[PDB]
Amino acid sequence: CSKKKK
Amino acid sequence: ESLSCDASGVCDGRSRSFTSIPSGLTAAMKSLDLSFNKITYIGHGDLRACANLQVLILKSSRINTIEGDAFYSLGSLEHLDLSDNHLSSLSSSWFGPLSSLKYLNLMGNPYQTLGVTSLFPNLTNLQTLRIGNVETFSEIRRIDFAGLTSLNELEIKALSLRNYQSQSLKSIRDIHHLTLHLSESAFLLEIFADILSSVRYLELRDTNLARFQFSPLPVDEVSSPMKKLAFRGSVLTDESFNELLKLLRYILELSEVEFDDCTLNGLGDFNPSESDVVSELGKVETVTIRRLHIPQFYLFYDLSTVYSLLEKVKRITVENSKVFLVPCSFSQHLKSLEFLDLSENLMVEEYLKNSACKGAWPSLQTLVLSQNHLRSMQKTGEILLTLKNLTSLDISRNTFHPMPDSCQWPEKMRFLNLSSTGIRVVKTCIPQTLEVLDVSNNNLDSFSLFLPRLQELYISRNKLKTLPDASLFPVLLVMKIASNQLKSVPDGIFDRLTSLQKIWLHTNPWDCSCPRIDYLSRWLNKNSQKEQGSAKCSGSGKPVRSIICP
Amino acid sequence: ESMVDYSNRNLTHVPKDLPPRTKALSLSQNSISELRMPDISFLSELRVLRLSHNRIRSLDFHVFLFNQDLEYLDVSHNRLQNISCCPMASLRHLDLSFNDFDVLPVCKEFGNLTKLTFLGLSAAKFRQLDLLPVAHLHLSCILLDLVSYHIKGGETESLQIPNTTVLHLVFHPNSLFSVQVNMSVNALGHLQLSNIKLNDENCQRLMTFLSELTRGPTLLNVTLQHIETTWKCSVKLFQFFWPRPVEYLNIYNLTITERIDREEFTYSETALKSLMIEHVKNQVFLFSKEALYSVFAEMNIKMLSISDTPFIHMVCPPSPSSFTFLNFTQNVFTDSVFQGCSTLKRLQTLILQRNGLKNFFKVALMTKNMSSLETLDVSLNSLNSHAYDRTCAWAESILVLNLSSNMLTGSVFRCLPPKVKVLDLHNNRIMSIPKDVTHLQALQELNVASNQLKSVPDGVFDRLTSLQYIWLHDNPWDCTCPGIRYLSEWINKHSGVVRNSAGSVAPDSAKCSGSGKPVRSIICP
Ligand SMILES: *C[C@@H](COC(=O)CCCCCCCCCCCCCCC)OC(=O)CCCCCCCCCCCCCCC
Ligand SMILES: *[C@@H]1O[C@H](CO)[C@@H](O[C@@H]2O[C@H](CO)[C@@H](O[C@@H]3O[C@H](CO)[C@@H](O)[C@H](O)[C@@H]3O)[C@H](O)[C@H]2NC(C)=O)[C@H](O)[C@H]1NC(C)=O
Ligand SMILES: *[C@@H]1O[C@H](CO)[C@@H](O[C@@H]2O[C@H](CO)[C@@H](O[C@@H]3O[C@H](CO)[C@@H](O)[C@H](O)[C@@H]3O)[C@H](O)[C@H]2NC(C)=O)[C@H](O)[C@H]1NC(C)=O
Ligand SMILES: *[C@@H]1O[C@H](CO)[C@@H](O[C@@H]2O[C@H](CO)[C@@H](O[C@@H]3O[C@H](CO)[C@@H](O)[C@H](O)[C@@H]3O)[C@H](O)[C@H]2NC(C)=O)[C@H](O)[C@H]1NC(C)=O
Ligand SMILES: *[C@@H]1O[C@H](CO)[C@@H](O[C@@H]2O[C@H](CO)[C@@H](O)[C@H](O)[C@H]2NC(C)=O)[C@H](O)[C@H]1NC(C)=O
Ligand SMILES: *[C@@H]1O[C@H](CO)[C@@H](O[C@@H]2O[C@H](CO)[C@@H](O)[C@H](O)[C@H]2NC(C)=O)[C@H](O)[C@H]1NC(C)=O
Ligand SMILES: *[C@H]1O[C@H](CO)[C@@H](O[C@@H]2O[C@H](CO)[C@@H](O)[C@H](O)[C@H]2NC(C)=O)[C@H](O)[C@H]1NC(C)=O
Ligand SMILES: *[C@@H]1O[C@H](CO)[C@@H](O)[C@H](O)[C@H]1NC(C)=O
Ligand SMILES: *[C@@H]1O[C@H](CO)[C@@H](O)[C@H](O)[C@H]1NC(C)=O
Ligand SMILES: *[C@@H]1O[C@H](CO)[C@@H](O)[C@H](O)[C@H]1NC(C)=O
Ligand SMILES: *[C@@H]1O[C@H](CO)[C@@H](O)[C@H](O)[C@H]1NC(C)=O
Ligand SMILES: *[C@@H]1O[C@H](CO)[C@@H](O)[C@H](O)[C@H]1NC(C)=O
Repeated sequence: CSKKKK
Repeated sequence: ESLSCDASGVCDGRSRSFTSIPSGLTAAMKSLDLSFNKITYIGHGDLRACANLQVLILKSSRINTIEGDAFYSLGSLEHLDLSDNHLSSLSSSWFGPLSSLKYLNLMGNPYQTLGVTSLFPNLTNLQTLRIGNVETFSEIRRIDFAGLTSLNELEIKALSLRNYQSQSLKSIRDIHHLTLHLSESAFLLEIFADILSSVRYLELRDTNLARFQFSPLPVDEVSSPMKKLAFRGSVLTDESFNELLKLLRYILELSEVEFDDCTLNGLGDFNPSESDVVSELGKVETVTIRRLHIPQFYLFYDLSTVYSLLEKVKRITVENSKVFLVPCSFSQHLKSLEFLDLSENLMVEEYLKNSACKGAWPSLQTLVLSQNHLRSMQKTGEILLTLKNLTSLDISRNTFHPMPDSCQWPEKMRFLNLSSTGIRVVKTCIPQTLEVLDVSNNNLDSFSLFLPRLQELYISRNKLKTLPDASLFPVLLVMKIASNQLKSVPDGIFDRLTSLQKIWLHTNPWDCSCPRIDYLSRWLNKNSQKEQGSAKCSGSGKPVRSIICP
Repeated sequence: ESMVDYSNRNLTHVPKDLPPRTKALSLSQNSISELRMPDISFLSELRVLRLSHNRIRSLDFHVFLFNQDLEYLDVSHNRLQNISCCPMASLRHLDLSFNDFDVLPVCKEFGNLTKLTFLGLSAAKFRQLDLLPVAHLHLSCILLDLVSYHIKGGETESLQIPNTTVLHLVFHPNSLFSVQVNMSVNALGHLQLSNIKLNDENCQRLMTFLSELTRGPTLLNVTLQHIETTWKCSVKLFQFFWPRPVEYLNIYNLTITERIDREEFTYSETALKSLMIEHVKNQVFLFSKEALYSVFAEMNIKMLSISDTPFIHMVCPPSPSSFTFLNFTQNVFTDSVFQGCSTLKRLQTLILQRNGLKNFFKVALMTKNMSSLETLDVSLNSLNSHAYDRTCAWAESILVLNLSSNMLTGSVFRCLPPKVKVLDLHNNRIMSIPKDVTHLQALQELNVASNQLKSVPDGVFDRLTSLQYIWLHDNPWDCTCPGIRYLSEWINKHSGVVRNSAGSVAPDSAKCSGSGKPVRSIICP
């Protein structure tokens, strides 16, 4: 899965 | 050209190509079925004879015009099915005399509305209404459901709903299960408000929820009966989650959400209002997702925007949705999670090792990883040691490599399902702690395994020539050991099975030779109670509970 | 080959009892410590002596005085430190790798070993000229291990590598790769490195060490084994290779390491014909899958294989690629792989064996714009033709289609590539056969073996005029005369056409559900 954009 | 019938009174005039209601009908007929014909016209006298009819099934014939009083003499009729005909419009007269009617299915007819006079006001016995259609049912007025106070099943198929008058569904006091088909969200908010105090189970079907916007409802603080919410064939976007979750504020008692064959055009980028995340999904204990199609499934996000929302939920199902990892942090946040069903996905020990991290799924008692892509029972059981409260595991339908002598598993694992798992040997991998073992539909030649506590032992559809020793399981309760290769079991085998209370032996090439089939023959009789499935004699077909020998 | 295997026999001396004319002796994995002449004098015919994994400290090559025929000697994995300077001229394979040599034991006399083809060495120090005595032999393998090697006073060590077909280098297996030896090579066919552990801090150390073994005369293959590395460093490793003279690049047992982020890369004109990755362990769980998959998808080589990994997908190339060969065996791919991908029009052979492909009809829509596809192996997946939407859109060009070992039912014949020539459907679940088996008339091979077929509609194999191979075995055929005639008259009129579970002609292969009687035996009047 991927974390957001920070 | 023939109508049949039976003793009870259940006449069957199905696909005999009729152009008229079968002449000569009897007051003996209790259930008439004239489906799939060209009964274009039903006349005044067509159904006067069968006045004792409880069930008239006229589904998908060719009916396009029914005289107003066609049904007047049917006063005992409780099931009426006119679905799938060319009823261009409906008459208030058809249903008036049917004070006994419980079930009335009108879907499938090209009517635009339910006409200008209430159809159902004098049907005090109605429990199941199905109206609407795919391409033409366009209005829903406040008259349409007047005189209805309670219903078990209401099913409005209104995909083409061009207009829904305010407060149509509100007069109905109680609805046990409302199934709505809407193609898009334009009226969902308006209708949802009207059913807040009546519906107990809402099933929403085939809806484009892509651009669904929530906003506070006019309605007053009414405590909602709704306990189940289900989305069948919806298209959803990450935005839709953010709004839909806002609906639960009105249905506080809700305890189950379901998503069926739904498309998520999104990636789990959820941003739930903060009010909602404190609520932790209210009283919703169970969340069920089946066949959720996610176009770019591999790009799916952390799903961490809902880690708090779900701390309270107890049963999660996410089946056949291409799940390939439950992120460790997620797992550690599913504190209260007791049941987890990840069948038919992409879990492999490599991901499972993260998804079951040291602090994962603390309350998990049942794990289901059927039909994933696991290949090593040793690696699997050892990863799962992190699950302290795990008491029942299902790793079935996984094409496993051969199990070894030494494995570790959850020390409380009482249930292991290894069915349909491709194996052909059973070693001491399987833990002694096992009260239930299912090792059926495999390639086992011999089960030779000490498992004291073992109550049940489902081990059917195998290549087992010989039956297992009755010492291997002193407290045994059940043994489903059918569809096997058993010729004949040793006389004096259910001696130490002083506990066996039910058994399976059917579909089996036996050997009913009087000089050898002594024991089996008489034990199957003493306790015909303890047994389902009738043993087939090899070549005779004669039951083994038959003839005994001197 | 006249052999005696005495490994793991806990031995200590060389069994004085052995048959005198023995030719290959293995005493591998024992506790022999010295090898005196009288220990092997008698084995006058000895060609092969394997002594790998023992405890010998010194080795006197005169000891072999009476084994005039000895051509293979393997004294690897001992504790050697001293060695006679003159090895027997009979040698073709001499292995002294993994020992405790201070400096490379190659003396000047090693020049007499004209027949020598395999040389195995180990050392802790290197000087440019150490392998000079063997620089004029037609070597095939130089195995060299730097397990014993530590960095020294910065005064970089050099080492000229003699012309070899293969150069295999093994490093310490439990530390960051830290070799600073300057290694030259002239003629090299295959460089191979084993035990490579990198973070970002020592990434460049490896690229430098490789730089000079990789400077190119002609082309060479490169093989990396047991590389545990950052993703950042892996994208560097690829980029380092792209400009260089490497035709085939192979990676075995790769471990992606600390993080996976978006890395800079451009693929320009390259000598690379083939990347091949097998067995990939991945320790990062959260990352943008684009960042990882695009690094491969945007590659401008002809052949890419990535097998035995946790990968769930492969991205469609952003621009028309030149991939003509794709082999993604044993991953966790899905039927969404390459959906509507119009950028593999050169792709000829695609292999998706051992994955999670569900929907047989989605797998057809995949090849829609694969204008060059001839071979598609989607075997050993989880396919099934029960799809609600059974719309066909096969690539008109498929000739070989392995569908073997899924859960395909019979509707599978409603939808098959127009001009197929080979159709492997064995190990499936077909009883349900349609009347579409003759609207597809060009097959030559056929395998409906190991299924659930009882009978076959009368008049199929008639129009299969081009048929020549057919696997009918392991099927539960109903042999009641009213309808088992057609198949029986058939197997007989075409006895040579029917193959068995092995590959040879066999009309017996087809059997009956009950007797086990060959279907072609049966005579129905
Ligand atoms: C990155 C990986 C990780 O995915 C996972 O962790 C899989 C575990 C699934 C957890 C289910 C939580 C759902 C809670 C529902 C709340 C109800 C709100 C009611 C609104 C009216 O991702 C994957 O591997 C990708 C494949 C499978 C994961 C996708 C399923 C998750 C979707 C949950 C919500 C769907 C409903 C649509 C809302 C608009
Ligand atoms: C794939 O690559 C990994 C390395 O990235 C290999 O694992 C490594 O294997 C070596 C040799 O087995 C291990 O060395 C051992 O170290 C212990 C002490 O730690 C020592 O007592 C042993 O004698 C041995 O030398 C090494 O620790 C290990 N590396 C890691 C990170 O675990 C593995 O061998 C490769 N797998 C395959 C398929 O061959
Ligand atoms: C597509 O890619 C796969 C994966 O690389 C290729 O299969 C691989 O092929 C090699 C050589 O056949 C296999 O090595 C084998 O290892 C066993 C085990 O000791 C050994 O006994 C054999 O002699 C052989 O060397 C390797 O395991 C295998 N990998 C997998 C996962 O199957 C395949 O060849 C490629 N297909 C095509 C058509 O190019
Ligand atoms: C990807 O594949 C689709 C379908 O294979 C391509 O669209 C199709 O293109 C053909 C021309 O090759 C179109 O044919 C049209 O009608 C007749 C055939 O009946 C043809 O002779 C005419 O030249 C005319 O173009 C056809 O409409 C179309 N098939 C569809 C839409 O199902 C598409 O262009 C491909 N995309 C590429 C090449 O990347
Ligand atoms: C153990 O697992 C197997 C396979 O998942 C179960 O058997 C299936 O049960 C379902 C109903 O849940 C049936 O529809 C299928 O026919 C079964 N599959 C086959 C062919 O075996 C089994 O029920 C499980 N056992 C227990 C105790 O839950
Ligand atoms: C480098 O790699 C190629 C490809 O493996 C090797 O070539 C093999 O043998 C023939 C003739 O050389 C090739 O056409 C095949 O493609 C290869 N066989 C396979 C796939 O195993 C070659 O051995 C190596 N040597 C070079 C080119 O320097
Ligand atoms: C397509 O794929 C299958 C593998 O999934 C190949 O089947 C193998 O056949 C060979 C003999 O020809 C055996 O050595 C392997 O063991 C088989 N694999 C198994 C167990 O299914 C098959 O060769 C391919 N089809 C064709 C005809 O090319
Ligand atoms: C029943 O329906 C008719 C009109 O369709 C109406 O005249 C009558 O008053 C209704 N009775 C009830 C239950 O109020
Ligand atoms: C098991 O579950 C209970 C309830 O959540 C929890 O309190 C406990 O810490 C868990 N561990 C065990 C094995 O008792
Ligand atoms: C070198 O090789 C020849 C045979 O090729 C041999 O006769 C001679 O004794 C060898 N010299 C030594 C000392 O090994
Ligand atoms: C090997 O390399 C050297 C150059 O460094 C050269 O003199 C010699 O002729 C080469 N010959 C081979 C292939 O052995
Ligand atoms: C390494 O060695 C070669 C000489 O054999 C030389 O040409 C090259 O410049 C050297 N440079 C380094 C330190 O990489």
